Amino acid sequence: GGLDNQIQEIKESVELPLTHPEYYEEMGIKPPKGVILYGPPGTGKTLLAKAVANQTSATFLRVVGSELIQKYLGDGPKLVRELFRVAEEHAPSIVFIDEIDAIGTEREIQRTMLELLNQLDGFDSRGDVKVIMATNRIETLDPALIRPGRIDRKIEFPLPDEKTKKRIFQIHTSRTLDDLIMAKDDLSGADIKAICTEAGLMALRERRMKVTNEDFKKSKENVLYKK
Amino acid sequence: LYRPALEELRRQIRSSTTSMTSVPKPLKFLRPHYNKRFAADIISVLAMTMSGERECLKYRLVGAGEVAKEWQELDDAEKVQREPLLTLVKEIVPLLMEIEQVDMLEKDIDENAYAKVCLYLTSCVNYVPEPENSALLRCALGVFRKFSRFPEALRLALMLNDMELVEDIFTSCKDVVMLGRHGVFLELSEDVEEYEDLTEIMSNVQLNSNFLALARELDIMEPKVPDDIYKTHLENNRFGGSGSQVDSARMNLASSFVNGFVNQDKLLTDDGNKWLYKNKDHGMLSAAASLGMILLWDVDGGLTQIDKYLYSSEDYIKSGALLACGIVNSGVRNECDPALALLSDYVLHNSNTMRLGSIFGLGLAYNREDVLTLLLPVMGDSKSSMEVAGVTALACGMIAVGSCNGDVTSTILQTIMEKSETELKDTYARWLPLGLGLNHLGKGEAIEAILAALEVVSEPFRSFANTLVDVCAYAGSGNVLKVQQLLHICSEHFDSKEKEEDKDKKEKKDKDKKEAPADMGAHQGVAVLGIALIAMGEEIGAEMALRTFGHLLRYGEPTLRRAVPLALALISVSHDADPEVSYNSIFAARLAAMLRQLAQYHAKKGTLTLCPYHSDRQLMSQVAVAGLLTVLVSFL
Repeated sequence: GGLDNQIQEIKESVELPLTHPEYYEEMGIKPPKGVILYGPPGTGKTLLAKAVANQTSATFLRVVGSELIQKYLGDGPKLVRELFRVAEEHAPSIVFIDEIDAIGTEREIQRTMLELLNQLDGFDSRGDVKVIMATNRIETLDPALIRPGRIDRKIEFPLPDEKTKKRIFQIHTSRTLDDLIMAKDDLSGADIKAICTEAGLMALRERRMKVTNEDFKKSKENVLYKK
Repeated sequence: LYRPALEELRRQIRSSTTSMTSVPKPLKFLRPHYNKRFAADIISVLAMTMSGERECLKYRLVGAGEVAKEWQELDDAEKVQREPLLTLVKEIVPLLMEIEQVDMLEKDIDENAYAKVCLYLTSCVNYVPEPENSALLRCALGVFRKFSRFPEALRLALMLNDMELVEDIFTSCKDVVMLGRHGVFLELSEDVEEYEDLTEIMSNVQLNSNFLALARELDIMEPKVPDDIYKTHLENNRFGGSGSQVDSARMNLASSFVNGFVNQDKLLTDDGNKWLYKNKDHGMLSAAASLGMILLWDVDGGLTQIDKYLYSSEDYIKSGALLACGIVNSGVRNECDPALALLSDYVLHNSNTMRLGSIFGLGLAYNREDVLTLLLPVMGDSKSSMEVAGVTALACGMIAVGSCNGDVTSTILQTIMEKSETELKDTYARWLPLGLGLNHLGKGEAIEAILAALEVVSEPFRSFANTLVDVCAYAGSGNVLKVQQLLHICSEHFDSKEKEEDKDKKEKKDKDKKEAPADMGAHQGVAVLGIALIAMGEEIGAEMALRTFGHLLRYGEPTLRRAVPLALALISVSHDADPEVSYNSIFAARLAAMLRQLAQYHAKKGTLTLCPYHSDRQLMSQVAVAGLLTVLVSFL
């Protein structure tokens, strides 16, 4: 809600390959770099909702975090080369990487991430697949990732904490604002879609959609106490 | 003295703990006498399960008046309780349903109609047998005739195929006056029988001639063509590109399909000359009928456009021009005589290919007896050309679709006796069951499958004809005996009755698509993979279908690699060009190239759409069939 310009700009951004073939093969752009995203809220659903436009008509691939690397001996970039060869044999796909927080949870991360940086640039392969990287804090990445990695476009997602919460909260009350624009510290599409989906199914349960402030603070207390 | 109290207590405890038959006896012997919680319980749930097991045990045991009086007591009692879709569907299995519906359908129209007719129509075509579905059609003709929402009664005319329904809906829909739309799907919904009976009683009077103007080939197309030219804007890079990368005299045939398939721009149609002269004879027929397939309107313009190719110096030009005259129209019937007169040659003449295009095109334009008496020397000629009896059997078959319980007349008896006359060129024994089964179409209780099982049973040729009669004899009902019989005979040694008899899956369970995905792909016979590929069909194309096209797409046999893009582009009308790019990655023979360009251009229970693909099921032959494969009418 409200982030329509950024989602249509990232829509046109991620909708160049596999679509509009009359100019993609005649002009000759073919960028083998992809985009790199991030967000202070994160939670995977905002960035997954920004890069989710590729999932309409395509084959999706998801690799979240380097946890599968740190849970084993120093194998290093061999699994990255396995994803590179299976991505070469599976060119019509999208390489989506999310939650790059290896330091937010040391010298080896810099060298396997430097090898991932060099191999990610496509020094030995032309335009074959799109690579999308996503993290939470942009300050956690090393400065070596600036020139090779971020070459196409980066997004500046602002955290208002008093505008988007008022918009979405106004959408919920459309069917006492400082308590929820001040108490909450993170939002995404899965919250409005979650409590609105189960709110519609519950409205199918009791056949009325009346929402009282005490029942809404109880349903909020369920999610607050759940975490 | 007060024995109903002891009987009510006895049935109350026996119904309280456990019982299957002893519960309704104190009630049928009690003669019950003398909005609350107690009444809603002892009526709703105790009379629901009580009358459910008594009406079930009496419906399955004997086959009185007590069950009728108690069943009507539950009818009115549930009319007071007003809980639908449970007591109704429970009281379906015990006509009783007719007087029940007309006894209940007074106030609730959309609840019982939408809910009861929706879930009871789906469960009625799924599980309920036909002799009760006819009661659904007649009682639904009653309660829907007295109520609103005419188009569902028009569906009752699609299933009943009766003329009193369309007459009553024409005077009741005419008394209260959109118009061109219900004319469009009014002519699309009606079959060959009820539009000729409709056009004969209405061509008799119609009292205003307006539905006569509508129920022709003028008002189903007069809104379409100008709107299809105006509201749609197609680019020319497809006619120029797909019309530019053609060569090898077969990709140019794929370009004859590019010209043939229309549905705005007409540049590739009139792109100079020599496009038909450089092509072959089969491409002369296909390209000669393409100008007829692009002009299904403007009779005055179609005549002055196709007239140039009439009686030309080449035989296939004028024969394909008569085929074009048969494709452009279906209600003009003014081009019959010039082609019909010269047909009597009997050995070898231009009027044999003009018999192909003219009998086929006239079959597309059409219990007609004069054209069949003229087709008597055609069936008696028995020319070596397969397409003579091809378009003849398909012609009379498409004329005889939707008959009243079929017929065993001397038409199909004559083509069966002359079929068994000479057992040569088995393709005749393959395309004659086309017209046979098309004549079998429209039956509800015909024993013609058993009659063919008595007379037709012979060597596996007419046994393949017999199992084709079994294919067209099982359009769909509650007949799970044909599902276990299907699994039983599915393992036959004959490698064609599996293909067709198992190919019937796309027609038998065409409505309930949840059961259509089966383990046919997990087998090892290429023919079975073809049975699944044909079983895909032409529906909305969910992700499971394309999931099957992922494994079925990559195959080495040219019959399946050629057959996969047709169903791939028919089941999906950014998934249009990406699978075609996959075909470009697989291929980059001639047939796969012509068919992949076909899909490149055309990628972007009605008998008219379910008939013209069983002839496409025999594409694994010479290019002679390709001259008739391009003029299919299943394209909307």
